[PDB]
Amino acid sequence: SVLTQSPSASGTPGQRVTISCSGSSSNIGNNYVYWYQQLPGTAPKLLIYWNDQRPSGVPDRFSGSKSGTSASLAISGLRSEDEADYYCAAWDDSLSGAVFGGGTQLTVLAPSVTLFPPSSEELQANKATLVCLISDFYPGAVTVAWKADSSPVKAGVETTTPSKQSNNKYAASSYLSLTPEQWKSHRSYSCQVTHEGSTVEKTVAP
Amino acid sequence: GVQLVESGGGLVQPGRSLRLSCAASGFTFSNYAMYWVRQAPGKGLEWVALISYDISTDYYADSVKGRFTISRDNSKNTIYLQMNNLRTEDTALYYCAGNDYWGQGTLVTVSSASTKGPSVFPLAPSSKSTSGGTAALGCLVKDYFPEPVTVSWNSGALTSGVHTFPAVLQSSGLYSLSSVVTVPSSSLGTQTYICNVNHKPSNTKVDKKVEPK
Amino acid sequence: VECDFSPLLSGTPPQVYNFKRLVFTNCNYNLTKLLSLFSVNDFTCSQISPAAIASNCYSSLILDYFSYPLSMKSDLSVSSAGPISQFNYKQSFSNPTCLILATVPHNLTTITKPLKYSYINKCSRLLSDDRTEVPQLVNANQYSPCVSIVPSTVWEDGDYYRKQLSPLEGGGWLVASGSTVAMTEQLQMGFGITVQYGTDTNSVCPKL
Repeated sequence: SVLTQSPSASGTPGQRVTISCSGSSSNIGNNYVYWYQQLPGTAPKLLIYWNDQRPSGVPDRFSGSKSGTSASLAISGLRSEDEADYYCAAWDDSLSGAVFGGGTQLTVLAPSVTLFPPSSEELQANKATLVCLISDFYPGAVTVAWKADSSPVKAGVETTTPSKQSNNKYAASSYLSLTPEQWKSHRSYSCQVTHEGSTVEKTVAP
Repeated sequence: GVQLVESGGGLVQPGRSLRLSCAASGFTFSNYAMYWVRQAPGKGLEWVALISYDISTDYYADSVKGRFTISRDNSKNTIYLQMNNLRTEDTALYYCAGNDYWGQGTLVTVSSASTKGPSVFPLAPSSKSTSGGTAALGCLVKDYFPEPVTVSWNSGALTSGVHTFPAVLQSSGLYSLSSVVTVPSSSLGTQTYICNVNHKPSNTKVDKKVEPK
Repeated sequence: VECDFSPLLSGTPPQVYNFKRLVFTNCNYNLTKLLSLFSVNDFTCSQISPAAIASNCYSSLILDYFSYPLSMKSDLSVSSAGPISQFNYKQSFSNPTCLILATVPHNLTTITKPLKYSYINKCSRLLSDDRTEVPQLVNANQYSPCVSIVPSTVWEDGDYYRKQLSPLEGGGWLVASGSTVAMTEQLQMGFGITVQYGTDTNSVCPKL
């Protein structure tokens, strides 16, 4: 009735990993199993068709296995471009439907900071937004703290999750929501990025 | 080559209906059975419905059974997903893609409740730009519901250095996203950087010139 | 050290559509040592020569082997239609390959002969418009889609095999037909070689 996948998997470049997909008899066993890859921000692409067949273009590094109750996808010579989500698929003849697995997020193992103040246009729209931009950092983990003059700010702070850029480094952005009054009335505002324990700070004033 | 383009996405009130279209090319449409799959924001994949190559046998997931109706026109090479009694759980990217080939989906965001043009303010650089070094500029697209908003640079002529960040949902209930680019500083006074912002769900097209104050 | 060609010599070689694949990395080979055992009738290569392939360092060497009658030599080429290249066996056109057609002498005894040679003469998919048939072609380094419904020995020249496809499989029917060729005096066999090269790992080297 359902296809059970491990939510994540990991490995080093050159390593070999095996992603499992368990099911039942109405889904797996009597019907073939299918394998697909989703890279960040892109549509899914066919990887393995008919249990163990690679369509044109799929590198031989990817291989499928199929048993009675389960199925597997073996990845040899792991590469960083393989960091993506992997899904298995099977048919329920009884439910008359496709069923997807939960997906396996496979992860394959200093930040640059630019700070913008609220624009005069936005001040004319009676809003004040501070924009703190982080790119090209690895590993994908940072901790950010905001300052008004010299005191911390937690109200109105909104921060994104790190995302693997095209260059396999990570990007992240942080916003401080302020009123134009808060913006003008303080001497300055500061953005603080901590990454690998090291700290980079930028400051702006009205 | 096999091309698949999804259409019909947008805002559509819950319990309203929305029909999605799928234009296919590069292969004999009538000869392939077809799929419909959806993905809720940041979620995993979920199957919706199935049509045989000819319209004959058609099957559904219990999540859409009775509400959604799958159809196609083998003389127009087109696929249809007649969604009825839409719900909040139906908010998703809907992909139309006969397995072995896949197209870029189409966003279907709930009703929802009011909205909107985004406001597009500039993120201008600084005079302190590393005299002989890298600088950075961008655009800020604030107060907007729903997704998506698309931001290009110089009508697409500028791609190197561009980071387009995920939109955030403010406490107001509107989204906000920004888009940036790193550029040499010698080229600040001599080149034109324009962001082409687009919010199709409300038809907002803004081309914004970013320059130092 | 030392690449092992022993499994090739033990038992009955499979039919072309069930070719056995031996994968080699990190060893030292003597290729003419192995070919000294057979009477070699044909030896053609692609992007390499019979001389070069016996004396280069590769990152990987793949050896497919199977029983094959000399009479169907011409069917190995992807040129022409040819049931072999379309439905049974197809080498990489990307990587350097070689193909060898050899006879096993009488004095080679550990290799047993099957009843006959078998191959797939047709692998097609009846579309669900149950009129149009779409050939199901074998991919490089892959097996035929029809290998699941065809037995490892074709029963009777002209046998048909069909499978009803579930909607996961796209629906419709998979259709295959098999053909046979009489066994020869001495068994005849085919060997397909594919080699790979790179930057820091070409460990499959000839023994010196």
